[PDB]
Amino acid sequence: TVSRTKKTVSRAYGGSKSANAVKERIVRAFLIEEQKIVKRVIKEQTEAAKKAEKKDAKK
Amino acid sequence: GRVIRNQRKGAGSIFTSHTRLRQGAAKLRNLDYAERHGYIRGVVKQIVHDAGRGAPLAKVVFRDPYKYKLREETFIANEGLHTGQFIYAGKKASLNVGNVLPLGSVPEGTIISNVEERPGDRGALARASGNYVIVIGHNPEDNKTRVRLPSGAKKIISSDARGVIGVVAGGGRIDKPLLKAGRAFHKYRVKRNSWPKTRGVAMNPVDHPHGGGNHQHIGKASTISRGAVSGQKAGLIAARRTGLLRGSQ
Amino acid sequence: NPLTKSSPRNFGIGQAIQPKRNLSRYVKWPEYVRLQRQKKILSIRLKVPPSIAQFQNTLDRNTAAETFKLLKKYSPETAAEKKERLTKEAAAIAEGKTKQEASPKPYVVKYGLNHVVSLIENKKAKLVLIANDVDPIELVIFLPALCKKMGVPYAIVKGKARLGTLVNQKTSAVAALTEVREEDEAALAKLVSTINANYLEKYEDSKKHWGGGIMGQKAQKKIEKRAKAAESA
Amino acid sequence: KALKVRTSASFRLPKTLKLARSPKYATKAVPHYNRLDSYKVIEQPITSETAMKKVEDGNTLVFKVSLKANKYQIKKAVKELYEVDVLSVNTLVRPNGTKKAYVRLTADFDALDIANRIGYI
RNA sequence: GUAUUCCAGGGGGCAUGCCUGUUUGAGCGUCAUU
RNA sequence: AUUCAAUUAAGCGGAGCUGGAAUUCAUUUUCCACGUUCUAGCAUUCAAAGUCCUAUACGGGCUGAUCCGGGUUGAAGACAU
RNA sequence: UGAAAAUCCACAGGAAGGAAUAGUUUUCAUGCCAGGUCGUACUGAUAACCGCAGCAGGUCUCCAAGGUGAACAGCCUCUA
RNA sequence: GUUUCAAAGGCCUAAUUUUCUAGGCCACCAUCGAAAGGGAAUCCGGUUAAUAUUCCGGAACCUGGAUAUGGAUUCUUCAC
Repeated sequence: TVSRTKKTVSRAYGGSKSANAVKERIVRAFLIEEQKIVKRVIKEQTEAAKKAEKKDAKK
Repeated sequence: GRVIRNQRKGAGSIFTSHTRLRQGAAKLRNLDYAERHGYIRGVVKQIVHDAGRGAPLAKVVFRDPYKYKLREETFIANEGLHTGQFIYAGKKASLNVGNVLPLGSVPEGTIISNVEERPGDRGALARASGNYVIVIGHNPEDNKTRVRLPSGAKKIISSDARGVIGVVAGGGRIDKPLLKAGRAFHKYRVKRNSWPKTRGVAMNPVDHPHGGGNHQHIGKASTISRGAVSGQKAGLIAARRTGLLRGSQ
Repeated sequence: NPLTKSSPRNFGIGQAIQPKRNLSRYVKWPEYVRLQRQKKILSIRLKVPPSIAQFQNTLDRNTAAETFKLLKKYSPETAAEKKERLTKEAAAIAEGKTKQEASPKPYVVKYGLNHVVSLIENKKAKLVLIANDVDPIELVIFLPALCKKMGVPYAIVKGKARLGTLVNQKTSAVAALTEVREEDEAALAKLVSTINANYLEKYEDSKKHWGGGIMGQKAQKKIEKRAKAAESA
Repeated sequence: KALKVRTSASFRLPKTLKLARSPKYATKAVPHYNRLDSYKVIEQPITSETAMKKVEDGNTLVFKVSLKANKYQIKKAVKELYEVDVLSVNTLVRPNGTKKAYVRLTADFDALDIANRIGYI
């Protein structure tokens, strides 16, 4: 029977995780998503090129 | 005479385990699809001291493939693990310290612990402090690897059975002497009621076979047969050798 | 088109929660369901004797339909039609006094096991129809051997329920004919000659051969694979 | 043929049409009259020398109450019999094994005037 | 007492095993019909 | 049959795709692989595609997730009990 | 390496629901009604308990002043 | 023996506005066990031959019900 302004602070994860915890996991969540899109860039370029490279072995 | 201490431990009134500060049954994950074929990610969050156990435990968080949920499993920590570390369990999992592999996808001369006797046993062989199982041999016909247990006696185990890589943590526990008797008390205080053991020869002839007589002597041979009965078996049971052994065990 | 976006899920072992599949194969049934399904299998795997094996030789779909078209004629009275007949009886007896010829002579199919066995024993029954799924087989197993000795046409047929439907019953077990009208005698003898080819003529043949000894799917592919590698290497 | 599609690997009891009661004869025959009446709850007015001192000063009249009597029931009983609006009820069980109910009335009704009407004073 | 849901008061009900029937059902255990 | 173990009885056994290829050369002839490994994030109410309609509001069928046998799976076995 | 569960709260998540001639909020300010049942005296010991009894025995706890002195030691006072 | 080789259920919203029917989700499981463990919320002053955090006077607080006034929020909106 207390107001929830006293229970919580106004931020993302609020009254559960600390501010420096939210600091890091935003930086992680962002930076991993940048690395995950490069997994396409490496494979799409190489695996498509592998079909050209493997055909040279037959000729 | 009376029922001897030997005989009356199996009743289980006082002679029972003290499971107050015991964390949980230290076991492996269940089998099937995910770890049969591929592998799964797991994150070690805590490394805990279990009460009355020479082994620091580890609690790893895995996902449920069929639900939006999380199931924690209590692993025995091998010396090398740390909190905030990834673990890889399955057939296709790689060979590192902590990772759980089946015996078939492992080369000869490797080191492991918490090994299953069957597949789906959830652990049995080599769970104590500073112990580890070594893989020797292999077979194509009959999925059955050759394995050496830490006592010395070798054993044939199925190839699909599991084993966590590395030596079990908390090693060199036996090296320090206990000194004062109060240190020994606190060891058995968090296990069973098996300590202050009186010598059977000091007792009366009613309470124990060796007991009785004007001088404290046994009287007859302490080497007792395998084909005996409960009450008689107090001494060396089915002994091949006696006396001081030299070097080779 | 513009604001809409595609999003593939990927169910590659570790990635994503798996979708809803039909797991009808992996359901834990009740104990009574597991009993009746395993009782089917236990009889098939063991070698069944020739006396039990002959009930598998059932009447085919095309021939059977003609038989029950015949036997739905010469069916017994419904409870209302018996009450109709007894009112006619009471009228003629009071004013007339005539039993034995009045309310004609009924032509009707014979049923009941103890009732039918006596007709076969005195060479009276022309056609007989035996059920394939009686609870103890001991009840109905000896009837094929009895009809052989006396030279009576007989035919095993599916559904003890279907024999019950033509006689106002839940289950009948057996159903035989004796008396029949002269108009429908031509069609009856046509069925007997068709029946005797399968059942009565092949009694000495059916007595010899054993049934059973049929393995499950995992056992079949194990034997076929093992036979291929060693012999045809 | 064509099986019922089912996602779960469990098999539970299918809920069925649960039918209600509809008897051919009554078990009781005659419904019983009121077990606890207005007159049966409040039995006697207590006339000890201490109780006279409370009636004058405290504006509170005291009763000997039967066992199996709630403070809801005693509030209803005094309200019905003597036609008075009750403020509060306090109850205790005596050492001899009989319940006693202290009852305080509102400021409108004087406890001394109603006391001389009932019998005692 | 402002009341399908909250509070109190007066009255009537809710155990287990087994039998006979009634109504809903479960199972490619199995039969005929589209 | 009897015995032992595990799960809320999910992915058993065999064929088929695309495989990528295989070298007697593309094959009704076999081997051979299957979507995640710098980081203590995140993953749930079933979406795109085509097909029609509910008259396009809000949503129905077929795919996305292949098909066929309903033996839950693995020991052990005419020994043991 | 020094209990468990009832119980209460917070966050992620976006289900469903809403306006202007009117509508949402009862985790805030005020205001209204109700709160059952049983225990409640006194003793707790050189006299209310157990020990044949008003028996130098035995029986779990809390509060705790001044001076001397290391001191909850011994010896002497105040309140009761 | 107490979760097992059992077909082991009780929690929310409408539909219907006869108050009886429809939506749904979710699922190895009785019940007893502490007046020193856990635990919703009360204090001062007065009064009796003998009772009080329990009666009287004065000032508070919690849980469960009902509910309407003020304030806040709203042209792009669930505050800055």
